[PDB]
Amino acid sequence: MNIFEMLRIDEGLRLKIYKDTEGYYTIGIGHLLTKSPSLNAAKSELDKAIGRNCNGVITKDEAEKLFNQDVDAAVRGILRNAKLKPVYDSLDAVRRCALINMVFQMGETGVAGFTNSLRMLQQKRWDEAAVNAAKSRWYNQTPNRAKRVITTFRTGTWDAYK
Ligand SMILES: [Cl-]
Ligand SMILES: [Cl-]
Repeated sequence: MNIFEMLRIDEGLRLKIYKDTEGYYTIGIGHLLTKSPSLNAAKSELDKAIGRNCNGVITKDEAEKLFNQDVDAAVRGILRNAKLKPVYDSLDAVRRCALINMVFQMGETGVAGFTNSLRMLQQKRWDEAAVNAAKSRWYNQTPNRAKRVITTFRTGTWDAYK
């Protein structure tokens, strides 16, 4: 298991524009296109992302390209954020993947708001971190996914994805 496979499991793969859990236009492997309720807008942003007139549909290849860009961007975002970096560098490989997942889902800012859990993770207080993180809108809104990521932080293993 790696970051790609993990996110591919949590986000799925859809070749046509669809709405995510929050109702936002998305495509591919969890690639948010726009928060706007306008489908046209979504179509616009998609073409601009791909570089061609897609008419709301892309190929697998194209979905994977977006995914590579998105993961790269997520990691780079972590390293550039003064609140996230230290945490990330303190972790082992597996747990780092859990942190990337959260950032991919919620954005850096969103993750950066988990102050207390981040501190706990930095202190390697696994269980405490797991219980604090569950007290969130994130956990209540997408609990199965959140449970998988939380378990990952908790154990440092991929058991939740097997
Ligand atoms: Cl809560
Ligand atoms: Cl979920």
